[PDB]
Amino acid sequence: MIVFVRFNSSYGFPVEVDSDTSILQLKEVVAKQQGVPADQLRVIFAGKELPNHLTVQNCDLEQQSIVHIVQRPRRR
Repeated sequence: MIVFVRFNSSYGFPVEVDSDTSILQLKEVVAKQQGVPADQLRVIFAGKELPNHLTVQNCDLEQQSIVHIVQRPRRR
């Protein structure tokens, strides 16, 4: 699958994932891109904040889903 990952942007970049990809691994893509620690990131999908240990097969993510990755803490 491709999942789109939107961080501090109007658009999400395409990420090749599979059924075994965890939310944590997904955060680490952004962590490494943006130089933010993964424990300061959160994944929001279709009004659910998804925890680190969930995998793609164990949540509602599917082909071409878009997730919004946000920073916590961050100055509002």
